[PDB]
Amino acid sequence: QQRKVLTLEKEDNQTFGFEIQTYGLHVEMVTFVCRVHESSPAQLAGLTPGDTIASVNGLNVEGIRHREIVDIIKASGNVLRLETLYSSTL
Ligand SMILES: [Cl-]
Repeated sequence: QQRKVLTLEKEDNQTFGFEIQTYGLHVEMVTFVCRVHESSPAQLAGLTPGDTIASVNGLNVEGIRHREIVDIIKASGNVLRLETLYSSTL
């Protein structure tokens, strides 16, 4: 497991440019990044597909349901701080 805190920043008329899904693991909800659009605020901050989002602005989002994490991120405005968890095979 690697861990990295990212800070994403966008303009008002603009999305962060990533998508998430929430998996009910065996139930512990884990939310991870399923897509990141190229050259988006997300990409530039270092966000990568497969990253688990463990925290949003120091809120532990592990165990949180999908709708709440979406609302949390949307409530964050234009600055978003994500603790990511990831690893690579190679
Ligand atoms: Cl949405």
